[PDB]
Amino acid sequence: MAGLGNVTGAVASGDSLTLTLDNGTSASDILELDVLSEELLRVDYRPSGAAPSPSTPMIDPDASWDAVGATIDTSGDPIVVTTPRMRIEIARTPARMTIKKADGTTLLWEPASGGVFEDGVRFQRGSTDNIYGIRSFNAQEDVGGLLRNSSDHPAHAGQQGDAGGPFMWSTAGYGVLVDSDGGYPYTDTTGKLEFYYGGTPTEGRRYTKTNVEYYIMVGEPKEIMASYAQVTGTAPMLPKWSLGFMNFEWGIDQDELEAHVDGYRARNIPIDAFALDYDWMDYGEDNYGEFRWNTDNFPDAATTQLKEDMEAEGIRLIGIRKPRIITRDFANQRTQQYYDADSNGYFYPGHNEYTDYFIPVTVRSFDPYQQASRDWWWQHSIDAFDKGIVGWWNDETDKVDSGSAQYWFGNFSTGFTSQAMYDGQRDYTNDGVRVWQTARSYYPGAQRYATTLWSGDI
Amino acid sequence: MAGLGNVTGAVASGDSLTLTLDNGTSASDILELDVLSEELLRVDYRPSGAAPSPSTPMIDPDASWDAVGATIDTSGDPIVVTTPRMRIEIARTPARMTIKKADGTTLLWEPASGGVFEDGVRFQRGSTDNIYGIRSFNAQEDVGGLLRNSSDHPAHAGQQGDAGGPFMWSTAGYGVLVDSDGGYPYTDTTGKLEFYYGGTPTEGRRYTKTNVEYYIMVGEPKEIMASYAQVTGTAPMLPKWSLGFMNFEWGIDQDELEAHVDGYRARNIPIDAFALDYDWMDYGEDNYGEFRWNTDNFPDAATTQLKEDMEAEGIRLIGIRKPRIITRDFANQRTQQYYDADSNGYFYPGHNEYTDYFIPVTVRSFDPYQQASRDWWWQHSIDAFDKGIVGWWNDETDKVDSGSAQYWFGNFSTGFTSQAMYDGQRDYTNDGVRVWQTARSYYPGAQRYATTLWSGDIGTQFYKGELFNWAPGMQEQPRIMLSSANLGQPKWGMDTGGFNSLGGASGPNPSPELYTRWMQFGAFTPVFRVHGNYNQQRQPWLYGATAEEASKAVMHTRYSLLPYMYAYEREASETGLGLIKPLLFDYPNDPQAADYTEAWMFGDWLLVSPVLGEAQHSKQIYLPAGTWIDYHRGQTYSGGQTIHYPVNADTWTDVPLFVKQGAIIPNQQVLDYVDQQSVTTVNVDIFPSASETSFTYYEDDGSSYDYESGSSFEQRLAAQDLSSSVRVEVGAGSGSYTPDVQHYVLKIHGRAGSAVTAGGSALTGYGDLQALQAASGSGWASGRDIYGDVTYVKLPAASGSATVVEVSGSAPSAATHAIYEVEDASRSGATPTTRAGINTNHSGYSGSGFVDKLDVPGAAVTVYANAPVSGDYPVELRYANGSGSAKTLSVYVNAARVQQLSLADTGAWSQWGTQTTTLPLTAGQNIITYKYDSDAGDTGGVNLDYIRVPFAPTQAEYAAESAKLWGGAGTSQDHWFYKGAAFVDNLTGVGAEASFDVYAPSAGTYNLSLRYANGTGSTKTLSAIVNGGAASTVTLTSPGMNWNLWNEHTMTATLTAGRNTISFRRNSGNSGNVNLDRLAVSASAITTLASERNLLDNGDFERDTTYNSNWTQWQPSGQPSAFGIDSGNALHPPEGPARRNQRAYFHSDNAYQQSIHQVVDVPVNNATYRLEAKVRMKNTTPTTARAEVQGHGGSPIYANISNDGVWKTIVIDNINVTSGSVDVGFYVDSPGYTTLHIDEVTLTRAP
Ligand SMILES: [Ca+2]
Ligand SMILES: [Ca+2]
Ligand SMILES: [Ca+2]
Ligand SMILES: [Mg+2]
Ligand SMILES: [Mg+2]
Ligand SMILES: [Mg+2]
Ligand SMILES: [Mg+2]
Ligand SMILES: [Mg+2]
Ligand SMILES: [Mg+2]
Ligand SMILES: [Mg+2]
Ligand SMILES: [Mg+2]
Ligand SMILES: [Mg+2]
Ligand SMILES: [Mg+2]
Ligand SMILES: [Mg+2]
Ligand SMILES: [Mg+2]
Ligand SMILES: [Mg+2]
Ligand code: NI
Ligand code: NI
Repeated sequence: MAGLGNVTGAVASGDSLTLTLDNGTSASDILELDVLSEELLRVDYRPSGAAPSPSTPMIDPDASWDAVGATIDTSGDPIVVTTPRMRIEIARTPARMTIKKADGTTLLWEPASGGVFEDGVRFQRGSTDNIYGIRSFNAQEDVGGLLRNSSDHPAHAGQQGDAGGPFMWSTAGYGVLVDSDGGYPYTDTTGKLEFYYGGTPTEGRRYTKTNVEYYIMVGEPKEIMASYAQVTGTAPMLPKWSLGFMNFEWGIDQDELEAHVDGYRARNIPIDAFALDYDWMDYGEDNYGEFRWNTDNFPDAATTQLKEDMEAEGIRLIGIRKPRIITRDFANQRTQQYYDADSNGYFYPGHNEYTDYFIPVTVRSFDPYQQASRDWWWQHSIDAFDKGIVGWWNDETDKVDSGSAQYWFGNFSTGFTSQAMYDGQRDYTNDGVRVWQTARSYYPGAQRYATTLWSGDI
Repeated sequence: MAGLGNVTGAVASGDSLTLTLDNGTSASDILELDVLSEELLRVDYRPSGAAPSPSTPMIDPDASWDAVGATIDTSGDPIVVTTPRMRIEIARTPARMTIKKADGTTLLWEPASGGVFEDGVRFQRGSTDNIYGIRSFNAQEDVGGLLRNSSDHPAHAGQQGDAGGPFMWSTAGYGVLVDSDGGYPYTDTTGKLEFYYGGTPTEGRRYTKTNVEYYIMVGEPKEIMASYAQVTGTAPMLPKWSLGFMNFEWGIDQDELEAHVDGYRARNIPIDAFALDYDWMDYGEDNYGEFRWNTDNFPDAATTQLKEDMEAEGIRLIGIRKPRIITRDFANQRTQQYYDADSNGYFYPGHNEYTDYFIPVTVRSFDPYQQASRDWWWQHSIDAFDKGIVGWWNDETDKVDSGSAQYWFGNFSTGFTSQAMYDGQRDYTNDGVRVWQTARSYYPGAQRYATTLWSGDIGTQFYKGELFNWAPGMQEQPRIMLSSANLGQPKWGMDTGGFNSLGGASGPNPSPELYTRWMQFGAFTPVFRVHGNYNQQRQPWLYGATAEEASKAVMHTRYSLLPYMYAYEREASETGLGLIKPLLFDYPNDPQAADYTEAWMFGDWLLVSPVLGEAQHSKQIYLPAGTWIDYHRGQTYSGGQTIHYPVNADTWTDVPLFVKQGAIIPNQQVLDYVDQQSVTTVNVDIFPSASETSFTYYEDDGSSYDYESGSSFEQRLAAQDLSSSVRVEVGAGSGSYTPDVQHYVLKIHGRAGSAVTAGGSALTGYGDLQALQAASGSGWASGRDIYGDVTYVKLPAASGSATVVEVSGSAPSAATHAIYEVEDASRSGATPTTRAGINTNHSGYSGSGFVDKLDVPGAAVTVYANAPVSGDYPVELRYANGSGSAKTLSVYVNAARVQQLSLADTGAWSQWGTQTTTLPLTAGQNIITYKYDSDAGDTGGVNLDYIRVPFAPTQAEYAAESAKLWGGAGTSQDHWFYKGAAFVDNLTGVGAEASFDVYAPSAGTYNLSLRYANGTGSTKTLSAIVNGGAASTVTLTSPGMNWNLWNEHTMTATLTAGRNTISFRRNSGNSGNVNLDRLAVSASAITTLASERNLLDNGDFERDTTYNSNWTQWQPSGQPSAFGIDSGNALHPPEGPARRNQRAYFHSDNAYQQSIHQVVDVPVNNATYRLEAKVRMKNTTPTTARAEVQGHGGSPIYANISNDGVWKTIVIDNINVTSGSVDVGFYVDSPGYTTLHIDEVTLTRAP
């Protein structure tokens, strides 16, 4: 894609420079440069001078900087912007930016083939520079290093511990940050440093930008990171207790919590917090159960008592939250939280309701191949039979499929499961009550034990 | 591949033909043909005439046929078998069968290239014949047709509605059925009709067949199907009601069932049955709930009433069954059905426990992007916040993964979810309560709303692929952390211990080793947390005493650093930079920092490199430019190099941690939690460099956003090492918050001054740190610590003006011991109110007090004491005992019970005595605990004032396995009687070497003793090279052909002050081929080390169980062994070892006898020995359970093991050996379900 055309106008004003570029039409492109600090430049490319789109939530909406008093020299070619820490040259014909340290060392530049354009930014830099940022690695991926010297991974929040963003920087002394909702950073060892908006990414895109808003940082890594935090925001201070040890736990009630806290305190093992999983809340219930303390697990959470007794033992409580609501309770009724969310439009766009599980049970497959096993299986079924179960719906005699658990039953499993009930029932009733069963697999011989076949979860 | 050979014999008999086939050998192949009916032939091929295997359950075991009266003509070629319906021809040379209709029409034949063979059957037939059978289609598959003319799908039962089998037939008039457990039918349109047993199928194979049994059917489709049913069985008649309509239903109770039936009957819509899903049974409950009627859903199923009433309405009931049992009740206890199934072996082979769910819920994602939605979300959160949820664990803000639901949240979802709680909480509390949150993704901007990042559902393993490949482990985590820091999110944490295992939540916890190393690592990361899977536990005491004590120790280090760490929390609010950073932040131009992740910076002044390797004996640590000081061991290293760093794999006590030149490190007394009390003295450890460095100390309320409007306190601390002095500036206080800190105690390392000034005034000098601390007003003192010379300076904090302190001169301390006042140490006990205490109510004590309340079982005090090298340290304990008689306490070092101390009466509670005991300390931090261990026979009941630890050992030790190995030398556990965690072997090629880093207090001649094995039967040699000097020959005799014998080679060496290298190497003239274990070093004659008293091999069961030991075992003939060795981490909750990683166990579900024994020759005969062990026993009380000592010259000695469920120490003292040997052992006689654990077994010379 083509780079910018020639500079037809250059208006300096304080720490800002507004360039007008020829595109062959009556609506010229505008490139706005703003020197935010001595080592931070904001660039805004507006194709055909259109008004800029709103910035994404990457940008700190309250950000402000002191005046810099940069020198802007439009008198010749290139146009030159200077601070005590950096020198920016914009060549006039065509418009191309070169970023230098104040001492003249070239850091990065827009190549003759083209730099900024309507879908992103394109720089060239030293081919041996070490690049960082862009992406991290999630809990389901191969885990690489810190270097990003040959990267085409997209910029995204990701999942399962991942982190990412349109932020690419170098120990060679520069950083680039593009305001964007996802997109496609690209680097290679010929020295390319690029970023493309591209098509709608996997995660979706809810903030579209017609303009291209980006930031160039100059300095050592700590200076680059500080400038990043100026643009996107610093972190508020967390409570001091959050520097302590925390025990997160799923499967826990008030008595167990109290015993855990006593175990730590008795041993003089420091600890400041417990985090509670589903256990803390009435997840699955009506009337905002997923926001409400579970007083079956935590009786003293009926009032402020649990909070205060734990605080008196130096323990703060953290609770798990899921960004979703229960739309049908355990009794299959629509919930109050559903009606409120649906009438106000509070559901995530494109996300429909779905069935999910949350209460685990631990199980293990039995072996119907053994006569003794079959005898035991029948013997424990007699009471249910006497009280009305006269047909045996034998489900899942074929294959387990649960997370990492992917166990096959052997070819005679249906026949033998069927045999357990057939032999047992015939013995028990003295051949007086016909056997009926169904299974969802068949292998030759299984028919001897009075079983039908059904076609599974169609 | 080859077919049958020539017929050499044919024996007709009724409807049976038996053919003998040439195969070149004396054991000829046999082919039996049996005419079962006029249109059904059985063929049994038996390679080499071996007996046939049992038929699979395919075949009807009771099948019977009437006599056929077939004509079998063996007089010619081919041999001919005929019935009215078929004609079977077998050609003689080679044996090939052709099947024809009686009228002569050819149906199928075995081709020349081969028919039947050892692994299946191969036929040829008309290429245009239509083939059927073999397979059907499941509910997850593309659904084809009926034709099987080009089929290579296996024969299997399959899943989800599939059907299949080794049955292939044609409408051209024939069928083939093979008896087989799975297999591979093959057809193609050249006319092939084949079946191969093949390798083990996906579904397994439990019936293996050496013979090939198959059936040939002739006729129209209905005759073929009838013949199939003769062989495999007909179907019994189902109840007539089963021809009716049936309503299956999930989500149903008795009232709803009755309504359904009424609905059908009112409308005259016929129906015969209802089938009930989970609803009918107590699935999930103990006592066979999955076989029991659920009387909450179906009250009238308490009796036969429901059955009878439904029968009266014409309804039969069907119930869902799953071929599995619930192994855990809803209180996480084992179920009765589990015990019955486990003890009888009723589980499916290869199927382990797993996680199921059966109660679904319906959910839908919320949109945090809308202001009104966020307002709503917060409003409904207020009540939980008021009742104690003060931190928000915002899970799954990234992606949904549930069945057909695979939805993504957008990049700003974590930021917006966080904003909801942040804006809401700040508004509701009027900026009065700081927000804390965590999420498992990050995108730029999210940090504005007060959220950390955690690394998701990581694996419980050392690294990706150690145990499983689908999640990373511990070693990957530093790369994730530092990648997050590179994106501007330094507030990062992980699930220390791991979340995921093979088998889900029922899968194993971390091993004690993994848990310990992970805790050490996590303590030097920003957000320090443990987090297991459902119903898993991550409390440190569950992983054994090493994990408990090592975890506790590092946690104390972290909490001591609260004032250091908290300044980085503030720094993140001004620049975004946080508590950790990769080395490349400080060293942007160093190529060796560019991708470095095995170490990182913790604040500005500490470089940490946790031990992350399993069984790791040493580390290669890159130190970048500067001068670095070992935080725990005290030595200095110049920067710009990779150092070899020895670690003690036996203790797990090392966390490699290095102080950066210029460090200024505020620290404080250890609290149980951050605001437990006001801290009025802050220590500031200063390691001055030639250039000025500084650290701005910071306090605020810890709690509100008042800091944003100036309500905080700071003071800039700065230091510089000058030509002949050190200068420290404590700047004027700044800000409006009144801090708790009243005094700083500056600990200025590297100089013990003769004068300390401030503002034209020399400060008052005091005798020691204790006297300085007790003084009000300013002062100084000097001393020695692990780093060397130190000057202490006590000054007021929060003055309105700057103080400049100058330390000049050099007057080093003559102190020989570090003193640890136990009232400043860690006090513990069995419960929060039975911990050891502090008191001042008897006179004569040192420091501010002494420790009392060591008189309830389990009360203890623990001192963390640094040593520069491993070795023997005589440690002095000051105590008072006014009880009137001797009292006992256990002394533990690095979680091992070293001795029971007998502390004599001192005359009164205000009169003090000392007891000195030689302790085996390891280089770096040591955990020294004095404890009332009632379970080891201690009495307790003394008061303790302090301990004194010498700066230098009486003699030092260096492990060979932790030395720098080169040229092929490696570590090993494959011989017996080594010391520590391993030994060094493979000193085989020229250049092979072990190089030790040995420290000396002064230049001079030292004694060395090298422990080595030489089982070659002749003398061998190495060279010794001291500080790169001239090689000297080390001549190493052999005691014989036994690599389980170790000897000492004694020698001397000239050493310089500080670090020396001593290498043992095969130079070209040397023979090599010895094993090295340990180098001992002393200025005096070397005696037995305190770490090497144990005479048993693998007494702690710590050896990798791949390798054997001097332990033997016994059980009764015919009984399976009840004995094993493992970590106890597979259990929920874990039942760990007494120390380190492993413990022996005896266990069986059924009645059993079991013993283990070890025999050792003692070094000194006609002398007294002592056996000690840790034992824990639970569940069923056994008839007998005891330790045994025998073969020593006297009659057997027994010590019984009680059934208490807790670790106890068993002791057999006064073993008077006159045989030269002792046999030590453990024996159990149980009726079933006695579980005994055994650990830490020692046999030692008794004083
Ligand atoms: Ca004391
Ligand atoms: Ca060793
Ligand atoms: Ca052990
Ligand atoms: Mg400005
Ligand atoms: Mg566009
Ligand atoms: Mg729990
Ligand atoms: Mg309590
Ligand atoms: Mg409730
Ligand atoms: Mg017959
Ligand atoms: Mg055809
Ligand atoms: Mg075979
Ligand atoms: Mg229903
Ligand atoms: Mg009725
Ligand atoms: Mg019940
Ligand atoms: Mg008392
Ligand atoms: Mg030991
Ligand atoms: Ni990613
Ligand atoms: Ni199939």
